[PDB]
Amino acid sequence: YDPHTSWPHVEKLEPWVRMAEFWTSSSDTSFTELEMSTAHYEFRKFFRVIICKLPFQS
Amino acid sequence: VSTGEFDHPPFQFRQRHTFNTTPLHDANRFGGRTAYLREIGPVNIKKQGRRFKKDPRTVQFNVDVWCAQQTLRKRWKQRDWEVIEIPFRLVPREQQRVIPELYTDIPQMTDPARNDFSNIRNKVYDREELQGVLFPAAGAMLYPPLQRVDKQAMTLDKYL
Amino acid sequence: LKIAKSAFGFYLARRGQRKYPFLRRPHIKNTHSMNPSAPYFWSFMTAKSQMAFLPEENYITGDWTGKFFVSKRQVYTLQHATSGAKVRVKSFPSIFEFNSPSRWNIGKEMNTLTKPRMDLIDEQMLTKKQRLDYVRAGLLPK
Amino acid sequence: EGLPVRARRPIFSSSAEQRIAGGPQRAVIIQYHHQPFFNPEPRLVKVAFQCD
Amino acid sequence: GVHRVGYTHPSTLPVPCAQRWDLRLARARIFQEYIEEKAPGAWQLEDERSM
Amino acid sequence: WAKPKKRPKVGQGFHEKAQKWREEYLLDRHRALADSLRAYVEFSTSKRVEPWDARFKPFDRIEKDGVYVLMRYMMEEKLQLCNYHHRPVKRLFCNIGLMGPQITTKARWKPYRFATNPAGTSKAERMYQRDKTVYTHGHND
Amino acid sequence: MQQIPGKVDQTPFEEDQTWLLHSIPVQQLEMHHHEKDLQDLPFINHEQFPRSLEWNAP
Amino acid sequence: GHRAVAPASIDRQSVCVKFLMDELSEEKKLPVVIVVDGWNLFSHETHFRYPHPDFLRGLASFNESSTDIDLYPQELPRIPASRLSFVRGLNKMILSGDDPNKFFITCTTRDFKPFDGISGFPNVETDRFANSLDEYAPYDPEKDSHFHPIQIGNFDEYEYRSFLRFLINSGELAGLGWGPLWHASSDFERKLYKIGFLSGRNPQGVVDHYHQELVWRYDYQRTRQKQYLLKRRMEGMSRGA
Amino acid sequence: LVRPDVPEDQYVDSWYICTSMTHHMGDYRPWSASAPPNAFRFRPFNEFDAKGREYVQYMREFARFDPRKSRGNGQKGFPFRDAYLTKMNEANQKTPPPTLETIMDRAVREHHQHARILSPLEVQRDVGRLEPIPSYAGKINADRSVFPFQWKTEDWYEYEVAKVRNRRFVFENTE
Amino acid sequence: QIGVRIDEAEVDPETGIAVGRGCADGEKYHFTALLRENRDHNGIITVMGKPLSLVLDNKAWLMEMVLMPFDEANLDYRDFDAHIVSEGHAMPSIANEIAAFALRMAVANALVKLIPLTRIPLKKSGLLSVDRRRERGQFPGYLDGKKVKRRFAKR
Amino acid sequence: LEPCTPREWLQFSHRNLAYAYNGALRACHSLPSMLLLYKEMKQRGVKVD
Amino acid sequence: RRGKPRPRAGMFPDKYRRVPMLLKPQQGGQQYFNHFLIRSTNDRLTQQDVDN
Amino acid sequence: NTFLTSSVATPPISVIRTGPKWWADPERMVRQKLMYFTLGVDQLPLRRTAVIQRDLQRFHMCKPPPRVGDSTGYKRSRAAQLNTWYRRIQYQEYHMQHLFTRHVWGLLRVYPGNTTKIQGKADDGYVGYDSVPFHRYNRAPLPFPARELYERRK
Amino acid sequence: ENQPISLHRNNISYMEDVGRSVKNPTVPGL
Amino acid sequence: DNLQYKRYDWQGWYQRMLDVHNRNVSLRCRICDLQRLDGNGVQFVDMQTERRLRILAQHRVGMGVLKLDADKYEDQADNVTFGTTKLSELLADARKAQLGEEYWPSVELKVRKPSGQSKAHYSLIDNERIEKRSRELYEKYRDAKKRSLFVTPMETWLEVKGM
Amino acid sequence: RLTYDHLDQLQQWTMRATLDGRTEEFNRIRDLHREWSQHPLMPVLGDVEPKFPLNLFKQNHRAKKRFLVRWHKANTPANWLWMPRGPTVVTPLHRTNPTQYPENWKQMVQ
Amino acid sequence: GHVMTPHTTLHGRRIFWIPPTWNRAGRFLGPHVTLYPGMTP
RNA sequence: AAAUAAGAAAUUA
Ligand SMILES: Nc1nc2c(ncn2[C@@H]2O[C@H](COP(=O)(O)OP(=O)(O)OP(=O)(O)O)[C@@H](O)[C@H]2O)c(=O)[nH]1
Repeated sequence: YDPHTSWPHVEKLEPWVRMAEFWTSSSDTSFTELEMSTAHYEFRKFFRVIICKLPFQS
Repeated sequence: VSTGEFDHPPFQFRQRHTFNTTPLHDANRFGGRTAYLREIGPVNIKKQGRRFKKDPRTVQFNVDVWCAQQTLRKRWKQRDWEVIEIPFRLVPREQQRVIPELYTDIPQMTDPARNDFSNIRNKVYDREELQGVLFPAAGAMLYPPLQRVDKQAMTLDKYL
Repeated sequence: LKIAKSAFGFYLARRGQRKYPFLRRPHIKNTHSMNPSAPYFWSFMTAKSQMAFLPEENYITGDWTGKFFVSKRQVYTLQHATSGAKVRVKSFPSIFEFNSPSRWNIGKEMNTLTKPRMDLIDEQMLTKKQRLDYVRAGLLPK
Repeated sequence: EGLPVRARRPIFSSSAEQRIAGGPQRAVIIQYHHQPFFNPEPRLVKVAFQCD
Repeated sequence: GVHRVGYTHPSTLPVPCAQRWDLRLARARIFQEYIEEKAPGAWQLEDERSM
Repeated sequence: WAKPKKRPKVGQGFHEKAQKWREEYLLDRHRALADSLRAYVEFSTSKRVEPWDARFKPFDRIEKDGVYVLMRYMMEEKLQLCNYHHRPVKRLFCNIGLMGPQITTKARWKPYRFATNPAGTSKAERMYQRDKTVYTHGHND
Repeated sequence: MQQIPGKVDQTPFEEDQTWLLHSIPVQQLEMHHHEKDLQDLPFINHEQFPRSLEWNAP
Repeated sequence: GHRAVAPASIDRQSVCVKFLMDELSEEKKLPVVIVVDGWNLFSHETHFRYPHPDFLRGLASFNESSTDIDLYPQELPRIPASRLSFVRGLNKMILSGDDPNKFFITCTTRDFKPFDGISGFPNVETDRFANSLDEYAPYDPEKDSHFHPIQIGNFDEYEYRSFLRFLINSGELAGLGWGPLWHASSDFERKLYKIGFLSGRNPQGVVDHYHQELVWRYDYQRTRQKQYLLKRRMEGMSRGA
Repeated sequence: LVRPDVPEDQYVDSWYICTSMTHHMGDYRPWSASAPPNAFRFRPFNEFDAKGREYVQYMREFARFDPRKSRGNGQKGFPFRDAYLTKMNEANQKTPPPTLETIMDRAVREHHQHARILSPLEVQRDVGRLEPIPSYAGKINADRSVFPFQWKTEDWYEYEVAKVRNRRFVFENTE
Repeated sequence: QIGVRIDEAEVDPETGIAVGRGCADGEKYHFTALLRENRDHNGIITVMGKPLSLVLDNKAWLMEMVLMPFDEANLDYRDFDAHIVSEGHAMPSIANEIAAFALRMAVANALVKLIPLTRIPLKKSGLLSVDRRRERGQFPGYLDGKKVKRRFAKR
Repeated sequence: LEPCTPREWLQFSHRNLAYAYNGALRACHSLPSMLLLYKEMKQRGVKVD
Repeated sequence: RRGKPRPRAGMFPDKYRRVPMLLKPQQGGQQYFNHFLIRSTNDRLTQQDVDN
Repeated sequence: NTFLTSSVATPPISVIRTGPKWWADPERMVRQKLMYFTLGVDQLPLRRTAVIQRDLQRFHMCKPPPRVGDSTGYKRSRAAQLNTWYRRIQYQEYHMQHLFTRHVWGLLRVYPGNTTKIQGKADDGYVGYDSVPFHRYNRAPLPFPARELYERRK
Repeated sequence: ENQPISLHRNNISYMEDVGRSVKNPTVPGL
Repeated sequence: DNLQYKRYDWQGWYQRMLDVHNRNVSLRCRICDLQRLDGNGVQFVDMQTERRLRILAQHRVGMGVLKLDADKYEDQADNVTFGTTKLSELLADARKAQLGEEYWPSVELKVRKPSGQSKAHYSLIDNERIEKRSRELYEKYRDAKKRSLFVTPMETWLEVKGM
Repeated sequence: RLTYDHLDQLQQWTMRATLDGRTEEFNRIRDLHREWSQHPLMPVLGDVEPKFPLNLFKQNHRAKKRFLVRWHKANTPANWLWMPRGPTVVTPLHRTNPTQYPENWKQMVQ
Repeated sequence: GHVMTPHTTLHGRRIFWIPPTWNRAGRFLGPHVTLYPGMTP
């Protein structure tokens, strides 16, 4: 993680997190009952960054 | 660090004028602007209303424009000055440098070496010190020179 | 849906009285489109600028055989009155005709000249139950 | 502390933005902080040059 | 205040200097920029919430 | 989820009824429109009650002093030209400048519907005695 | 703010009344943003790729 | 000047102020002390603005005069305080030499509404500043007045103590303070120390926090004292037994 | 405990199962293996807690800060917010003298009554021990220019915004 | 029986500063106090660059909460300079009792890092103790978005 | 006991170890048996009272 | 809730269940403890002089 | 007074039951005190109230002391008696506040909210500009413009 | 343990020396 | 893409879509490295040239680094062409500050309004004329006040055009 | 709603009144206060405010509030017998009449 | 609470046997989870 | 409709 201790080094990068909100009910009759059933699930994506700085181009 | 209200109250059961509670679009909120948002009366839902006036996102946007006006207004009442565009030669030693545009670099100190650290941005100059520069045509000085206080003079506060 | 007034009666659910985000309700039913205002006459349910051109629908765009009704966002023009030609619009049950031409119509869209929800009700499109419910609300006499 | 070292002797000019380096000279380490919070970037070494 | 915006051409000054508006026209040529003529001077409002 | 019952057929001769009813609803609407335009303009043209609430200051002050002096000698003509409609009245007061910041801040004005009463209005009941046959949005007398 | 020279203009108003009694309108219909319109509403927040919200263009 | 029925008072007062100041400036032997609180309001503009010129020209219709006065509000340049006839009188005495008869002992007021870079709308129920001025523009007594500036700070502790002692004790002696309930509030020293912390020793702050002391939640002194006095009384009653 | 007491990086919140699992099947490393050898309260470094480490670092960065070095760096080029803004403030620059009552009180106790007033750090507060007085005890002096951080709102706004806008102005490749 | 944990002092050797943190509502209020000794006896408390008076709006029942840790520890508040930093959700006004609770906590934790033994009074008076409470998460089932279930009718 | 888990570290101190060792000291009735304990507590750095 | 009676107050989990025991009530005033201790001690000696 | 409209009156006990939230909110109580102090009158009932309520707040998270069962019911009745005492101590205050506020408004040429008494000035409730054209409780017709309680000069 | 401030709700905040009120001073009503 | 959109009929359009999502080419240079002797011995960018460069490219400079993000064309190649062009066109215009002072951008000073001290003289402007006149106005007033109860300034020195 | 605005207007009124030597409204205010601020008497055991009977209506019903209101409506402060107002009342904490207040001080002199 | 601990039956710190699965449990998060975390050093 | 960062306290199977 520290650039003094290694080449290339690694930086963290904040994860992509999308939260899905939705009705779990299938009800034609009441809006209330639909709202009372609401789920939260997330999509996630995680990231690491690798940095290499070189003194020339190869 | 203002104590004022920046958020429109959320729609709920009808609020009424009570100890501890006032109507939502009451004339006392947002300096009486709430006039713009008000549907008066026992509104008959089916037939009448103006939809935008009950909508949270729309209403809040309007309120936010009003707050912005308030701040802008007070920032301009706060100015005593105009920006004059003066050629590089004639300007005081502190501005003879390069002065990065706003939000471009680090907020910048006027003269660290002379012990003045303050935003060059917000430094204001006296119309009287720039007289020779700003009104060269006039001959005789239009504004009479500032009179300054001797801080070495024995005066009432020095106990003499 | 309870009653199928169209095909969609079969496909759609009502979901009780359900809330939609502001100014998006799936079906555009403009009950208000004829809603009288003297002072707002030229700004209400009409073009936001008077320098806008009339819509697509006031013009014959291509080689046509003919049309049955013109669209309801078509705007009533002096020629609509003067020319004495059929001007139809699709309303319910079937079609509304502008038969009796007036200059007072001019410059407004036919949306605004056609009352969507009539004070008139057919007793024969109503179930005996529905007729009961229309008597409760004090609409139908009985 | 105590480690012998050759350090490029810093030369001080007001005319220089940044810094001026000069040939490596023999020197000893007086203190070197490992901990990042005592030694922020770019890292430093306190050093006593042997010459003077 | 309601005023006429004004511009002093550098040939007329008792020292020539490059006027900020002139520079603005330069910047508009370089990155081709629509200059909104009807933009009201009174309406500068930053967005408080995000700024 | 029950299978939707079929809708009964439309009606016989209801197409004629709907045509006629919409037809003369529109013909009626022409006169309703004509009349409400007449009303709207008659209102814009005619005088109104004074827009300011006299219960607060600087308005409570005796009619021979303060703001009323400022009105009688400097603003009178203009205040009468705009027929004491509350919008131009409040704007004129802003532009007279001799009150200056107070108009919105210290001064109180009557509420919208009261300020809209015809000059001469004595009893509050008047708000409710205006014509309901006319579509002006309370901008009619 | 730079303005076009020779154009009659106004300065931001200092007095509250000047703001309040001017002809500035309120937002009434649904509200639009030239970039953000492509991600429909705040609740439908359309995302082409799951990049970290903190991703930094090189 | 002032004894007349209105409107006459209005023109009479103008004449009278002009001549009063003209009389004051003409007296060279009798000491005259002029005390003005909030001079800094006299040295810049009043909050009045010059009437829009169309109030001066007379009109037929609003329809076409080429006039906007009814359509839009606008700001016209503020009237500077130096153009007030009264302030004119005073400035005339300050600026003219050959008046060493007169002494201005004068003051500044910082009473302005607070503004920190955003302002919401003030809640009208809770607003300490409703009667404050709208100013928000800086004032420097050196550049902005012809007077010799003297600076004043907050109380040092010697002032502060004397003042607080007064507010509390002479308040209580006048029947305006805790009275029979005195054992509910803490002792003087504790109040002094705490009100010091809260006020920063600013006098207005001291007055203010002295009142607010009624509501302190987190003060425990009288509680623990009461507790100890109790314990001591019960040990005494066990020793008597 | 529901699951072994171990640094949580070893656990993953399971998909489809309400439970956590170990991202290396069943192997476990104890807390001791996260930190350096004999690390006080297993810690990257023993001197301070996480926040202590942060603000110690900020203060050190700022002591060696020079504005000329900031060019070509992004937000790394910005000086520590609070300290810098405090310096930029002029009203801070004048630091009050030690008020008359204070200087008198201390004087009386150390000349008249033969006992100096101890600064709160030199006071011995353990009833059972006598500890060496910390080397910073009466030494560090008081300049409002230095601390506590106090600053103008305009400058703070400008600073914050600048620091956001400049994230990407970085010259990576430098000599 | 171990009474209360007495630690050593964690202080920046150069600046003589110690760092505590307060919380309330798990999200809303995170504060960090930098606390340092003032030898001139004019101490001051400052929050996000503004004097404590202004920040808490001169309300006494809020500011005395920030005084308390200096009391409990039997210390003179004037011997200390403090600056508090807001790390949580920013708001134009933090004057309210919850925010003040978090403040008091930050200050107390700093004080403990600075004067180790002072920890024992503080811990007993429950200053260092953290209450875990939160507004209920938002949730569309409820009318107000938090606590209120929708209307019910018998069939 | 030497702390193992962060939870265990929050219970731990040299200055409190003093207390425990003092107890263990008051327990020994003879000086010789005390000397050993003392040597320990001296060696593992324990704040002494 | 719905067409049914509200539960008695004791049927809900504790209202303050999330507040630590050291907070309810706060034991503040610690500053004074030592003071009163000394005081009382002192008083005891006073009460001997009366007797003896 | 800015808040002019007709209002809904709440029984004193429910107003007091708001405790710290309104009735005892420090902010509010302080400006009551200010009103009294400025009129040169001790605020004893306010101080009683503040005492009671201060302490209410301090112990508000604790469980009540353990109850032993008694045929007497002396404990239950003593707790009750104490409680209604405190209730009455606060009724008195609530009354004082409404009283003095109305009186002071009478001195300041302030117009109260709709349907409100000001002892010397408006005996029956004062009204002007209500949503309803008659005086609500008299059932008498309201004049235009709003009725004035005070002579004109300011 | 040592000398707790009252650990319980509903304690006696305020005491004074006062007379007794009349029996049933409240009118039964409406 | 190495995963899913790697290998079939959609690999093409997904690839292209990424490439177009990535068209941006960032072009940077430090203003430091622009200050160097030109082939003609004149410094390529001096102080005035730099001030002009900064004012011309506004938010496109930060931390003394000029940064152009070229997004215009779907392909990165074309964006380096475009970006490079804008750079030299902007340098070409900034370099005008070497043609003479007329092109040195102005400095914007915040110049205060006149001070309290100056404003004090506003009440002495035309002092003689105004006193001499106010005596005549006093006569006009004394006379007018025999007829009417209240004398307005509009009967004395103020002009209001009737028609 | 009593506002800081009103408090400032109050201050100025009070001042202007002090300087015109108007002692009368101060005296009316002093009187009012003396009457209604007396300490309320500790209630006898067995005396409590009535609650609303359970098993009458369901807990969500209006009747509950309707009772409370109608009770407090019937006990007006003129019906509060637990606070001792009257001419009969001895008032140790307060001054009795105008003659005992400081603006009378000249008659208090010997 | 005690009005719901039919429905809280999974929610403490619970040793499991079979851990619950998403077919059988709609909203449960798992036994290790802390919704109302305190700040600990 | 509610004892969940709010502030409510005494009539189990
Ligand atoms: N007796 C006495 N009271 C003082 C003194 N200074 C301040 N006070 C009290 O503290 C308050 C301080 O308020 P002001 O003196 O009006 O404050 P100021 O300096 O005029 O400040 P601004 O008007 O707001 O610029 C006063 O109202 C007094 O009641 C003093 O020197 N003697």
